[PDB]
Amino acid sequence: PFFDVQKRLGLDLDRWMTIQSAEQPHKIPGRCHAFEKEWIECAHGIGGIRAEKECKIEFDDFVECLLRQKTMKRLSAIKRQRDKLIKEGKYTPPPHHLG
Amino acid sequence: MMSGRPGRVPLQFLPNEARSLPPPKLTDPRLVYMGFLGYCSGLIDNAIRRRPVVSAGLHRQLLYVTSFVFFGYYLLKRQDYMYALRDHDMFAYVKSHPEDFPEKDKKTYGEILEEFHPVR
Amino acid sequence: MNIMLTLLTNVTLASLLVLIAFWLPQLNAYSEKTSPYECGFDPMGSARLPFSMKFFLVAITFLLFDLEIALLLPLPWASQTNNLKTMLTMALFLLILLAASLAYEWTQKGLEWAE
Amino acid sequence: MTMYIAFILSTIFVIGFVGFSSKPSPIYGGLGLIVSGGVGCGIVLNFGGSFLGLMVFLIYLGGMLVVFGYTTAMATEMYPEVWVSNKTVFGAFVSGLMMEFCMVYYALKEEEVEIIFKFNGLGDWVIYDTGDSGFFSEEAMGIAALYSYGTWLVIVTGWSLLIGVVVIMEITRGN
Amino acid sequence: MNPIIYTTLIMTVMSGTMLVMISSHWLLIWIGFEMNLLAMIPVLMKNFNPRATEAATKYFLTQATASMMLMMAIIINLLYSGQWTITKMFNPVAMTMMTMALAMKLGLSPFHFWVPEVTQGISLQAGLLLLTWQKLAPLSVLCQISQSINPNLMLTMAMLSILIGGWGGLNQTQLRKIMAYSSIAHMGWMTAVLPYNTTMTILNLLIYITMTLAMFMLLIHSSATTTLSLSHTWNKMPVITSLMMVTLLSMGGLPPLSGFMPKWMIIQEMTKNESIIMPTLMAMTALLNLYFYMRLAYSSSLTMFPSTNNMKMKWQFEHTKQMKLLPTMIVLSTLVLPMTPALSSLN
Amino acid sequence: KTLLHKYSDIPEGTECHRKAYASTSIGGATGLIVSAYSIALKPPASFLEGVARTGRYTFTSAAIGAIFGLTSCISAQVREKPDDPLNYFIGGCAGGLTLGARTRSYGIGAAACAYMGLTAALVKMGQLEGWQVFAEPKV
Amino acid sequence: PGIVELPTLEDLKVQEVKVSSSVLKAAAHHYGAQCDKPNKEFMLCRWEEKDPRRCLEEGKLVNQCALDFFRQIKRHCAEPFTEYWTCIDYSGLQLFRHCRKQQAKFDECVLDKLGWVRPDLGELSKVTKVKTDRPLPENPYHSRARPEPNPEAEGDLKPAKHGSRLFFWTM
Amino acid sequence: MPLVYMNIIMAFAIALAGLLMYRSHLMSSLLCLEGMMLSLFIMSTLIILNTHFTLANMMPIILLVFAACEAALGLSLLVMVSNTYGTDYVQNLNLLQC
Repeated sequence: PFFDVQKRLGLDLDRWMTIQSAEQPHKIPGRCHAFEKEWIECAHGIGGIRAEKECKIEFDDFVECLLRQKTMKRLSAIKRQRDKLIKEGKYTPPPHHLG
Repeated sequence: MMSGRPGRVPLQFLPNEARSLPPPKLTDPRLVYMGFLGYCSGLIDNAIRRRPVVSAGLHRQLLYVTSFVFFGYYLLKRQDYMYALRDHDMFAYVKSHPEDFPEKDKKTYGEILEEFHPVR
Repeated sequence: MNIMLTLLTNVTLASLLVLIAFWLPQLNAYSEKTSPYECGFDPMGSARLPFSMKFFLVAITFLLFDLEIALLLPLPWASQTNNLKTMLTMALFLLILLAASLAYEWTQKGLEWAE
Repeated sequence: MTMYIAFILSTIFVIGFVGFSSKPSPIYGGLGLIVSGGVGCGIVLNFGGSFLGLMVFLIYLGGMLVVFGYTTAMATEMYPEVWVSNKTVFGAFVSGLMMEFCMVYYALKEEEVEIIFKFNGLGDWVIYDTGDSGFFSEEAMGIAALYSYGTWLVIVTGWSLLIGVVVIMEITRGN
Repeated sequence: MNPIIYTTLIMTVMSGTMLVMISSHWLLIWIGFEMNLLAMIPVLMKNFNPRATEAATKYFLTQATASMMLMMAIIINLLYSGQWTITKMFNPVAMTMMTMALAMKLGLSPFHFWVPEVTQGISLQAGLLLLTWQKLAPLSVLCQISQSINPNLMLTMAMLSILIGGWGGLNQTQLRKIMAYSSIAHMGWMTAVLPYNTTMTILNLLIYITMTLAMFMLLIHSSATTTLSLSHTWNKMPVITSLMMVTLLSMGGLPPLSGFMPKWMIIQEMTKNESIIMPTLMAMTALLNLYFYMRLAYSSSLTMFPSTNNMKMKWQFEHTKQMKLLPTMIVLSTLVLPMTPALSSLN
Repeated sequence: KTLLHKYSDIPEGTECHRKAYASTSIGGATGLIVSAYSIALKPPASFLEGVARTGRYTFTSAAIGAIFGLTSCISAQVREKPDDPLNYFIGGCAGGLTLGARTRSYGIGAAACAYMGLTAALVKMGQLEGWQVFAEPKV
Repeated sequence: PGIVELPTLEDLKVQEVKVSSSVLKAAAHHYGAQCDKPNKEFMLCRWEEKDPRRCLEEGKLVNQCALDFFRQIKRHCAEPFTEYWTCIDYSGLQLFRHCRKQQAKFDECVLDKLGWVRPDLGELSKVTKVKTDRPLPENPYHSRARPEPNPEAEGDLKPAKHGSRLFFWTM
Repeated sequence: MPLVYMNIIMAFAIALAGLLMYRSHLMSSLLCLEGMMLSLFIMSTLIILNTHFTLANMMPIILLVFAACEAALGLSLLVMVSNTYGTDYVQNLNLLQC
């Protein structure tokens, strides 16, 4: 904050909603609580300029968990190649994969 | 530069540590000049209200200079503390990084090849 | 599965009933039959010119009033929390502010229609 | 097919957006926003959220009704326009519809469009998460925490609404 | 307007600005922006003339567009990062979109045609308020997120603000319009110094705030809105025009007046950042601002103009509005240069 | 930026045709930008005269960039002085006179000679030195 | 980049207890009372290790104990349990409210046939302490080494050397 | 970076383009503004529902809260332009040009 009155008075007004790893109602975890927790605990007090270089793979894992297409691109190409080669009879799905 | 220094507590003029520094002298030329701005503000105030700018409202002018000097003192103490902090962070970083602050193998002008330009 | 199947059933039944209503009765239409109705005599001519609405203030503050009920509606689930004191204070805060808004409008003409 | 559902509803959302973004008569623009809001509520419903979609529904119908009531009162004309009446509104509608047509065309075949952001369009079912909500809907406990956690939001929203009524009073005073 | 209602609306504007400058959550900063926008329109509509309605409209729809754009940026940032904290933008598109989203609020880019219009339409007091208080919030947001700006975009914005403001100010005789263009030029200066050291931005903002306050309240106390009316003030009241010309010389930035200290310090900073063409460019093109400053000063105090006979009664009657803080404002507006290093207090 | 980079890839003087094309494209891009702003702020009257306005602006700008490019490459190649700042100076008067000859004015292109040629010399000097108009925050 | 290690199909070949949700709901309280140790151990493993690919053996043992419980209830109180779970299954929401007489028959049957008593209200929701013998996962999140903290700022402060050092201002 | 996000972002883009272009009326621009708001709500709701950011589901509600307030203020502005102008068109709103 520009003029951080909250730390001066020790009063919480918006810090509860800033991050996904905060105390959620009924202790409902976030989808990416673990990754956000690891990334935040990584770059705390270290500096917002050292965070990019030092805590990089933590933030990369967190942003993946948020959006997930180093995993969904994997799936898309898997499905594309499957539908490709099944067309002319190279592969047939196993019975458990269609019923 | 220093808004992100560790240990800073927001919204307070002097962060307690500054009392370890020599307080600015009451005679300080910066302080008295800021008192002069107090006198000047009185002169416009009387002039702005069609008043005997020199003699009118001695109390009003006296309040103006007194108010400027008080805020002048605290600003000067705040001003000096930051400059002291700048030097503190400087030299501490200098000592903490000897490799990035090389020393120079001192030699005299008798061995420096300084080219001479004939002034024609 | 169920909800859009329902919605489709209603809309197609309605569109059908419209179709039988509009194609079966063997209409015979002429110009004076479709002429606009103005209690007999021919209309002065308008039906799209600006029509003054004096509750424009009332109409617009309805928008804010109905907006607040969005904040209000989570109450049935908000009551079942472990901080009933804060929830009660905040709910009464919303209701008191709505009362203050309504009272300010009432006193400063507001709800009274323009003339 | 029922495979996408969200895709088709998003296309109807965009088409409704084109309808009122083409600057038609404000009643027709209101109708276009109405269908867009309904299908958007449908999208939010299909994405595991019930309260939010119905809230959009109710609030936007209230707002658009008041927009109509003002439109036929203040912002009307002796000759209301249609999406086909004027050539300008027709041009805007045509531009929007053919545009979104070619965007979705480039989208659903290649499914790797870069436009602004990298858009790998395999299927919206993919991104869903395998989770367990127990005996409480996550969205219900989420918007129910406003009165328990977000007290500051309560205060600022109430103050903004009251002063919004005050300004709606002052602006419309007219001397 | 009932005085209590006006007081509440002013308090809401100030509370929105404070919410912008104290909140960490992006949504709360937007809420402060929204409260500011909501409470600003009636202040303009206070006098209730068709000019006021025109200006209040043009103010509204521009600010609404900017705030919706700011939401698009916030939502993109949340999507790509999952954070509401005001630290830095993790998506380049989001920030290179919010840069102009926060720009129309300042009115420096080609997103500036609204500023002279609203300034001229609305009354002079609300004009002071718009040109002074309504710039701390977006500038505060820019200061907080300055760590991750695309310098090319921000510098281009600053250059265009300076150039078009200085040029447009050359071709208006209405005081409100040339003050709007001067505000655009000062926006350009501060926004140019923004990416390198925000402390100099704060110092320039403070100097501009106090000095524009002094200029505008001098205008109010002179009850002048056109160049001829201001020129006529010499017969009725000469000290106002005498202070007018000194404050205008400070507007242009001629040292040893106060107005130089930002223009000076800014130049000292970016030349430390290997930027040499830019400071020279701004230093030369501030002369366009200076030209109409001297044009205004010439026909206000330096040359007494044909007056009106009825002013014989005007001299007979004194003023009633006190114009609080004016004599102090002039003092910080002209002579604070010897206390220049006090800018370290901001840092 | 890549469109500007086209000029950077081609060494000054040599490959005069490619450099001329790149400079013409720079000019044309600036031309449609200026014409778009012109028809935005200043209202036109119809489609065909709007095309007339934007075509006039893009024609002037494309001619300016083209002749600048041609003069630069042929001057650097003929004199074998690629680092020569005056190589761009002929692009100034070429940029000057024809611009005046685009507006059918004498003094316009006469002053445009000195102004545009001087700015061309300094921008070229930006290549010669390590000048940065948009310097990234370093200190 | 790495290996998504997955235990082969042989480890997760549990006996797969097969009773419907209504049957499970009917015996809920007594099962929770007389099967708490395997459930509690398995869940503490699940929460601590945070890796279902690791606590599979506890998942086996909990199913074994559940099948033992159901075998006992089959052997001793088949008829009252059958009627009780059928009456639970009739309800759409599977409420215990409508089915109280059959609950009484089932409770007395298991009380005088297997020595069981239903937990009182809230007894089945108290945090328990397990005496598991597995070690505590040192790095459950598999976190990498944390970056070193920035050099701490310390030392006495002296007046700035030669004042502000800003242009001609000596002091 | 998934697909539905593309459609909502594209809808917001066309609504931004529509707002930044006027044809005759003032109501139509306001409608385009509230369409921008609708796209923002749908996008944010999708984001937070997907991420299970339970404490953040109030954010679209606050969005709509200030949405309606701005719409109300804009249409009151239109009330005044109609009262002093008879109509609502923007091209005749030119009295401030000089």
